[PDB]
Amino acid sequence: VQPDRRWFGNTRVISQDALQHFRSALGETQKDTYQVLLRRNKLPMSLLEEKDADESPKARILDTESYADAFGPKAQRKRPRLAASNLEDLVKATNEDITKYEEKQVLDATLGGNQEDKENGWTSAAKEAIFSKGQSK
Amino acid sequence: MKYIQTEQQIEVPEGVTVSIKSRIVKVVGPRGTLTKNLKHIDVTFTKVNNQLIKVAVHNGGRKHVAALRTVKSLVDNMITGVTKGYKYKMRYVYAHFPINVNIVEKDGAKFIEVRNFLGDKKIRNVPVRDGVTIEFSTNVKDEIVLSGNSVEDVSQNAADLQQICRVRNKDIRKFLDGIYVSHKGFITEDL
Amino acid sequence: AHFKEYQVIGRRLPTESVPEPKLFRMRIFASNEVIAKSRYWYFLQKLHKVKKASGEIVSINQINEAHPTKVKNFGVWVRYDSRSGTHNMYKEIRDVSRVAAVETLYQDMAARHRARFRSIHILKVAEIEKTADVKRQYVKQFLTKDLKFPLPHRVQKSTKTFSYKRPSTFY
Amino acid sequence: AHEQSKVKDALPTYLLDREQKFSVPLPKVRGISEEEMFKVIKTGKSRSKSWKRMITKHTFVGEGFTRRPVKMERIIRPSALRQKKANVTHPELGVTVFLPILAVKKNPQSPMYTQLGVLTKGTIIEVNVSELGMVTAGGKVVWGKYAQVTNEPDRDGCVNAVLLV
Amino acid sequence: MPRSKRSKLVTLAQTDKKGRENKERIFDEVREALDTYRYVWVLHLDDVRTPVLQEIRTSWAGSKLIMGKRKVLQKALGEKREEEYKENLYQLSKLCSGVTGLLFTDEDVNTVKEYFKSYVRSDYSRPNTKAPLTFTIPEGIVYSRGGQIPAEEDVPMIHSLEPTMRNKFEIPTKIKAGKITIDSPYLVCTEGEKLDVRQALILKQFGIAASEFKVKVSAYYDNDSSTVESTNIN
Amino acid sequence: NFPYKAKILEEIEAKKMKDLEEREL
RNA sequence: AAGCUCGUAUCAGUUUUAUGAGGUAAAGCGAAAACUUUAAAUAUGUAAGAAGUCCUUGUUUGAACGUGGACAUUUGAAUGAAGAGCUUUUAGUGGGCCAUUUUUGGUAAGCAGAACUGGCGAUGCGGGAUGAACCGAACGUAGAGUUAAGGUGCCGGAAUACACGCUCAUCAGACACCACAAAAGGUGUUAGUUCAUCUAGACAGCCGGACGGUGGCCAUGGAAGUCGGAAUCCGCUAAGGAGUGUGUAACAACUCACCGGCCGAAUGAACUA
RNA sequence: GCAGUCAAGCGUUCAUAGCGACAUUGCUUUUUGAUUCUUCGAUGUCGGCUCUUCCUAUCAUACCGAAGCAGAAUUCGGUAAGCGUUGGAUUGUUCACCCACUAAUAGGGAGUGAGCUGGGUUUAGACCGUCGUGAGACAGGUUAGUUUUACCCUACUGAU
Repeated sequence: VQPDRRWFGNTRVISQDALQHFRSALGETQKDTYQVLLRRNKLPMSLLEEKDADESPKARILDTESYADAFGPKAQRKRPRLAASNLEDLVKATNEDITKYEEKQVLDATLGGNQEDKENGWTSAAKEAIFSKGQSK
Repeated sequence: MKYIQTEQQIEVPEGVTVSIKSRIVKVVGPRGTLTKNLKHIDVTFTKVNNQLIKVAVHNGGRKHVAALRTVKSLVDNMITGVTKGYKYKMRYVYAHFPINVNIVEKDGAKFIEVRNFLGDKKIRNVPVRDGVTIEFSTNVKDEIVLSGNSVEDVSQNAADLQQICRVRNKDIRKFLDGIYVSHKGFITEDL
Repeated sequence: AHFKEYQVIGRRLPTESVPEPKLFRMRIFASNEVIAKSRYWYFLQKLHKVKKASGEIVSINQINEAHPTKVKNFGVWVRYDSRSGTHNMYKEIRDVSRVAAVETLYQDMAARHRARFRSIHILKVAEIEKTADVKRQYVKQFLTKDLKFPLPHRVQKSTKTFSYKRPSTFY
Repeated sequence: AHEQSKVKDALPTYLLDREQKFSVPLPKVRGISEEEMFKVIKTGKSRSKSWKRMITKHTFVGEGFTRRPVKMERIIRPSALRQKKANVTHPELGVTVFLPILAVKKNPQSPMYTQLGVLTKGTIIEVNVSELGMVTAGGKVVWGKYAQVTNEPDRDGCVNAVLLV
Repeated sequence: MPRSKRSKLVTLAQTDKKGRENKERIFDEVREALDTYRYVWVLHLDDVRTPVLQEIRTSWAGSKLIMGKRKVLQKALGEKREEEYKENLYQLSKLCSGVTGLLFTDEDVNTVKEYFKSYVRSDYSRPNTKAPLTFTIPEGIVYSRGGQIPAEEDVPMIHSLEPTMRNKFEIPTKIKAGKITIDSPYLVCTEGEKLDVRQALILKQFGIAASEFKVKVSAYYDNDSSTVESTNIN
Repeated sequence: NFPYKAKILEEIEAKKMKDLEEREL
């Protein structure tokens, strides 16, 4: 590989106006099903994307408390986070979560058989291999 | 470094006299007589003055010289056994099923019988060796005592007794039942 | 062979405007006079720049032991160019002559180091005059007073094939 | 550490209390024969026609590919050996990133294997760099750096590379 | 041994061995004291508690008390007739036996011969030394002091020390719930009898200081007079 | 580990005492 | 081979002498390693007398070519030996394997293409249990003697020789070796090397001390040296960590690290073989 | 694997000429068990009935050891090859899968191309596709298609 001033140098590059031009066109375009794509244009896409969510990811608890301190013999965790406000709000926050559970059993009864066959003490039959076909590698 | 000659001293109290032809060894004294064969061991025995006997290795390597020291120890034990005697106390703790220990003699053969260990129908039998005597202690609970002139006989017999009552497939921490050597000492004493 | 100690002097060559160079004496241990001369040149090249063609032996002479009746304690210094980098060694040998001590050394060194005559280089043999300069333990063993010991289980050298006695190792 | 404990760059506030010639770095790589790399594929009921060749070494193919008809094809680059993204690293900094490949520009051992796009060891490739965030003086911001591949991606599936900085 | 040896028990504590440089410091001190302070004593104290020694040493700040090795202090005073710092000074050093215990001062004799006669403190009985006491342990549940109190004061013993009681202190025990029990009353000791090593440790364990410590001293030296005196006090 | 060590320093000193002087004068 | 046109003091897989070259650097000192002179074989080339030397002075003072004269064998280093080239010509053969030594390019690891010298092919025989290339070895037929390499418990000719050491392998080793699995793991044994400690008593044991500010600060249901986080200081000392571990819900008690008494002389640690 | 980081050591002697073990950081795609329906060119033959034996790198049975091992059941490890290791469905293919029994359905070697076969060797017939101006051949695909020993020596099994 013959040494050269080419390489180390930057090949492609993009204009800071042209990013501002291309970021808008995500907002504009508009697909049309009678149209169809032949070529794409080489574009640095990771810059142009990232659009505005309104929610954020969850916080990283592992950094603050490891695991060994979260539970163990080592275990530096006397009180819960965040924990409840008041014992009115706790007892409010139980009684709906009881009835929400009591719902799901009455629902998943009517979805069902599967347990009652196990109590009766018998299994459902083998699914036939033809119903695969196909599928297959 | 191959030492040219090395020696030990065996000291004899007045109660006992000890007699050696070849490497056969006899000790005689008040409690009784013990005999031991050391022909394998390959050392020289010399008498200087009744109260002291010297054993030596000539031109011995390191392994050989190690054996020389144990010979002193083996001969001393016979001397302590013949005058002082050896006494072993065993105690047999049980949670829920009382362990019944009796001596029964079958055809003169003298056996220790353990019954109902951890609620087992099986009877375990251990034979008492020659020159060891088994008694159960007055004014103590759960004590069995093994006493005889020979150290190896008493100790080996006591170890057999505990191994016979080993627990199997139950966690040691939860189940504490068995027989153990509470104390090792001399018959005599008071010392 | 069985060894012989040798004085070896050798003086370089004379050249124009260099009359009488210094002479250089060594005490070589070797089998014969031929090997002692070849030994002498091998030592001399390490110490300074010389060769066999550039110089000459003056006077090879044997050195016999002064008192080969009397039992002496020797203490030989050795080094040897192996394996790996070189290192020194000090063994003490109890022997009657110097040449016998160096014989018993080379057999001891050939066992323990897998190393030849050409490898090993003797620095200096020294008689030890007074005892309790003897630092080693196995030589200090035999210097104790009124020394007695038995023969070491006496093995019997068998002359015959068949023997009628049932041989007693005696003792 | 007992013996050590017995005896006795600069960043801002918001960055501390944290943690993390023109020689190419591989000139002269081992030469590859043309008979290795190109496995022969024979065709017919009597397997008796040869002519098809399969590139066994790894390949960057394109953005835009499509195979060609089986009768017209010859130089087969199979789809398991078609890398899209390489694993580029920086001599400065000390951070790798998994970056998409944009082209293959210089391939040692002949101008064939550039044109098929065969990655090998030694090959120099256009990398999309936008996760690193390099900016030329001029203020333009950069997304095309040449990088040299450091390993033999036959012998393990990952294509590693070093940026030519 | 080339090989097959005892490996020594390595562990990583803070404090390190003193060696020679500390042993010099005492030799330097003792020879510095003798010229300064006028009267010299040598106290046998074969056992002491440290907070007894702190009470002895605080009760006169100016008057010096230097402990250390016998074979330092023999060397510092002088073993032989020739090698010694002052005259007739070996004569005191020959007599000593147990744990010295060496004192310098600039003070009156009739204070000091009174002081260590009048001084006495409570302490443990210790091995090889008869003590005027006797304890049978009460024969249900054992308690921490072990029948030197009304039991409803004292807490029961900690199960963790029952393996020590079984093995080392020998006394036959078993435990019922947490609490340590014996069926029949075990005697430890009797009055006018020499104590075996373990019979002390039982009295230490239950914590019975019922034997008098008092320091004692034979010899006495004076720098200006340059002569030794030996006096019998216990 | 040697008996007669402290000679040989004085031998090397006394041998070098020549090689200091006899080069110069 | 058929030959005959030389059998001349000429030839040589060689050394030495003189001179040339890589100038590696080891001598060596400069005038303040930078010199710039010079030395040992390591290796490749040239040269070392019969038309050979010198005097005289022609051709176009010197230089290259010459005219005419006088000068023989220690005749121009060593050692070897006579077998070199012709003119015609005419049989067979024209790619290949192994190792060694230089050298250029090389990685999973082999190795690749050049140069030379050996060995085999056409070649038996002794040894390596057996074997294209390994150790020895000048093939007519016999006899005697002495050896090579290799061997000497028995098979098997020849010491169950002599001497000094080392090694025990619950399937040692008797070796391909100047490698590979290889770098290390072992409370297996022996010999070394370099530091320490020690009759101001070491190493190992037991016995005694191991304390005061203090239950140091925050932490918390409770943490008193020992669930944790930050510091880790002062005092009295012979010595005693704001504590090495076991242990209590917390303390307690035991332990060590460090002093000390008893005992009495050598011992410890890390490396090399 | 690539690029580093610490450093017990090698490098003739040697800290900082270059190497360098054991540790260790970088992503190969979201930290809340969501799905993640990703199946992406094996250009070479194996697969199965019958029957024997061997290895251990142990799936089950035997005896041990260690785990918050209370039992009960299980996991991990040690010695161990004495003795077992199955029944079926599936070729729009099965280099696999599933469900059922079971103490358990461990992994291999010598296989059983002359003991017998099914795919593939594999020729003559034929059709469809692709390519070729064509004869034809192949990116294919589909269908039809005679090799038949022992009486010899040995081995093995029984018999004089």
